[PDB]
Amino acid sequence: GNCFSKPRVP
Amino acid sequence: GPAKTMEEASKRSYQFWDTQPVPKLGEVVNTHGPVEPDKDNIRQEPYTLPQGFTWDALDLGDRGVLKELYTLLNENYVEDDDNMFRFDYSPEFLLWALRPPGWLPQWHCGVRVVSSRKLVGFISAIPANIHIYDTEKKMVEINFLCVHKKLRSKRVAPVLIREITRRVHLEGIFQAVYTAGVVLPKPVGTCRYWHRSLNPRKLIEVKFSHLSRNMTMQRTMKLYRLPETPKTAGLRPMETKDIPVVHQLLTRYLKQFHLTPVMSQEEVEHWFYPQENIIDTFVVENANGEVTDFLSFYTLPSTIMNHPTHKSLKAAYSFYNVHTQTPLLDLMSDALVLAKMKGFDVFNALDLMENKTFLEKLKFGIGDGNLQYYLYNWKCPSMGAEKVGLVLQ
Ligand SMILES: CC(C)(COP(=O)(O)OP(=O)(O)OC[C@H]1O[C@@H](n2cnc3c(N)ncnc32)[C@H](O)[C@@H]1OP(=O)(O)O)[C@@H](O)C(=O)NCCC(=O)NCCS
Ligand SMILES: *C(=O)CCCCCCCCCCCCC
Ligand SMILES: [Cl-]
Ligand SMILES: [Cl-]
Repeated sequence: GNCFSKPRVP
Repeated sequence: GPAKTMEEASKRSYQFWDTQPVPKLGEVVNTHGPVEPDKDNIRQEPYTLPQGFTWDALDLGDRGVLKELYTLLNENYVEDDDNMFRFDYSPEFLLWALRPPGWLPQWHCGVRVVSSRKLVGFISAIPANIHIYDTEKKMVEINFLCVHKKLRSKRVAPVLIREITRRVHLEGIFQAVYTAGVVLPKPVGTCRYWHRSLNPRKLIEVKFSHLSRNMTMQRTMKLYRLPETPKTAGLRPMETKDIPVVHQLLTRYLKQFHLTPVMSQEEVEHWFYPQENIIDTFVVENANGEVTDFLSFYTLPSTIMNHPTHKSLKAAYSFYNVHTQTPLLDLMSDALVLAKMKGFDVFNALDLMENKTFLEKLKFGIGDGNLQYYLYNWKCPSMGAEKVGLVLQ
């Protein structure tokens, strides 16, 4: 299935 | 269990996947073709579930059954890495993803508790013709693999996989394509999600993104501000009359990639004809009346897990974007403006196809989740993200 991503944090 | 990086995936064994017709991790492949032959005898009986559970094919035309599947996924499907957001596929979206041309009811494969009939597991197949390097193969796309949080780590997922495999074999199909956020034997390509803030105030407030600590909130909103209307001449929503040229544009544009769908005109209508809150497609009709480009994105909101009654995170996902006369940079800039206008909070795109040419320029930030692509029973060389030309839901 699809995957949930969110902005990488430094 | 789940490994998220190929480094950590190398340091483990796959009790189930080692038994399957896929290449081994770290096996470098230079051939092209099936791992095992087409089967001329297929197991007629369903695989055995743990005591107390039973198979059920889900008829999604039954409103009550569709709601049961919506609820299973809304409560138990994919979460972000920090368990802060969970996909909230709508029932109408699920109909779009699960009843394309050629869908079969037996390929909506549910697991229910015997005594209560509660839906506690699911996996699905839909048919797709897939171009992989120099071969076109009838395959299925596998999606929505889901086991209830209360049923986890009980080895139910291998049974779901074997059962949908059996049910696809019965129809004479022996290859599949699928994606996953985890690393398994063996990715044919590895893609990365990127994210373009559209409503940064809300994204920061729900902790989807973070203020750079050297930037004020005021400055962040100016950074991400977009025009109120698109700039490309002749942009308009796709209409029924555009179905053939959209099919023509897509087919010719996808030739340059190594893993792509091969869509009939009826499939193009299904996947691109606009449906509010599901799929948006805009075409560029120029001064001669000719449609030369199109952009598309689908709607996939997410529950905010720590605040459940609050409004979901509204995300648009880049779908297929075809350019022949409008520069792709301009097309995608207009995609952002349209997503903003339609109320989306963030615009997501993978680094596949030509997307790396615009991601950084249009202020996408890199995400924390990889999307691995896989083929079942088809051993071929892996490819870089920019040769992947297939987007699933
Ligand atoms: C993914 C999910 C169905 C796995 O069920 P589980 O109870 O956690 O794992 P199980 O004990 O049933 O089976 C583990 C086997 O399934 C494999 N597996 C785990 N996740 C997988 C996935 N997304 N896709 C394919 N195989 C997977 C594991 O590698 C393991 O096989 P192995 O022995 O070769 O390593 C379940 O965790 C779930 O519903 N998660 C939320 C939704 C989700 O992520 N769906 C898949 C999106 S790609
Ligand atoms: C996302 O939900 C994908 C989960 C994929 C599970 C593995 C599927 C393996 C292929 C099964 C069908 C084989 C048909 C010949
Ligand atoms: Cl159905
Ligand atoms: Cl390889």
